[PDB]
Amino acid sequence: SSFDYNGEKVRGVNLGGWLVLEPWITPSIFDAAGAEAVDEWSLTKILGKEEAEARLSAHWKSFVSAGDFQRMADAGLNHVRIPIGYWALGPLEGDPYVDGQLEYLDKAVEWAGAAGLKVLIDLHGAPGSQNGFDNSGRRGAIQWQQGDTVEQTLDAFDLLAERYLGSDTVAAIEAINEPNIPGGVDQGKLQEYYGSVYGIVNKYNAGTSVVYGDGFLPVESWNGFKTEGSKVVMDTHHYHMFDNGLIAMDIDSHIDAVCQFAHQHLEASDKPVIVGEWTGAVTDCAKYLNGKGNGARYDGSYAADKAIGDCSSLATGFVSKLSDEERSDMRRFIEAQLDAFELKSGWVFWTWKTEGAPGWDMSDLLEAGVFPTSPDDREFPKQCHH
Ligand SMILES: OC[C@H]1O[C@@H](O[C@H]2[C@H](O)[C@@H](O)[C@H](O)O[C@@H]2CO)[C@H](O)[C@@H](O)[C@@H]1O
Ligand SMILES: OC[C@H]1O[C@@H](O)[C@H](O)[C@@H](O)[C@@H]1O
Ligand SMILES: OC[C@H]1O[C@@H](O)[C@H](O)[C@@H](O)[C@@H]1O
Ligand code: NA
Repeated sequence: SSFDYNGEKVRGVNLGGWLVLEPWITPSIFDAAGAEAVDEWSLTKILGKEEAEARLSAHWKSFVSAGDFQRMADAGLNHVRIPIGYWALGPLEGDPYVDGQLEYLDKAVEWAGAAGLKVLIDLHGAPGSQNGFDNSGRRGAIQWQQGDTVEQTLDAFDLLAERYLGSDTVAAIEAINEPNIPGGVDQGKLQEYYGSVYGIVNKYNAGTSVVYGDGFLPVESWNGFKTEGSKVVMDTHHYHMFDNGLIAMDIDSHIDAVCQFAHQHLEASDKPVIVGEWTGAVTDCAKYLNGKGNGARYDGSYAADKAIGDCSSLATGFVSKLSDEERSDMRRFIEAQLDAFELKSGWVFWTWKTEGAPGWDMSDLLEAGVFPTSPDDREFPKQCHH
């Protein structure tokens, strides 16, 4: 009942890199700490607790203001998805992580409310790492579900729910970002964690929707699990640069793949489905996207046999430096995604703000006239239909 996921379209952005730092979103912060600083875990460990609190709190305070939220509303959005790590609820004994993020999430909920936006809180990192990505807090291993990690996840989730779910601004809360089933996360144990998260949400505020990631399975494979109308929302992430088939496509083929995704997957789900992450980029050229120290599929330097093209132009900077045809093709890709993802329950762009990652930065694309500001703001014919 906070938001009608069944009947109204989500139009959102992510605050990636804010309360869970990521090297590609703020490379300057990781590069200032040297070559071993490759994720939030290693960054805080290298700085130590005092200096980590100093540097990360300067970022938490400067990266987001009420003005960000006002600009999001002025762009036609109704949602903001906010990643937070388990360590924001108190680092475990021995973790290098610092806390303090809750003070800033508290401001976001107030600022979102003032701007007329809903907040979707996203538990983006779990003890042991649910995916092995740097964006979980610690790259290189999937240890979530070993030891007491799941109980520790539920302890953190419970504190987070207590603090926030009583606000009607917090319309929805996500169990865990990108639990990596193909990477070894056990689906049966994930479903048990999902059931416990639902129980937590309904202890405090039945009006708040529960959001479940598809775990990289087809989102329609979750049919028959917690099917409850507006109450339970699936979150699928749609990207064209992490797959060696999609990354080889031309712009027309990219647009075809987006419509095919909406028809085969979004329209096949028995629940509301948000595309809770997607972007304007069609390459993996952004500096450190595959991890600090790692290259790109697109130029043959990461997980690849051959270069498709060169990453010099798309690694860094802002879209004003590209050609008119490059900006035009990026907008065609974005409009196709807006229209395809609104066939089902809507969308949440990744991400609001970067240090310059062409096609990834909504605040950049909006100002450049690349990102549409309403469903009627279209420069190209509608590319996907019912
Ligand atoms: O999209 C699934 C795919 O991801 C690979 O990890 C990515 C991760 O998804 C991305 O979010 C992060 O920024 O970079 C890494 C490396 O590209 C993963 O290694 C694959 O096994 C998986 O198929
Ligand atoms: O690496 C690109 C993006 O991929 C998504 O799968 C993750 O949830 C983000 O945290 C990340 O920034
Ligand atoms: O690499 C991740 C991608 O792989 C494809 O199988 C899916 O269609 C996308 O939705 C997903 O983002
Ligand atoms: Na709520």
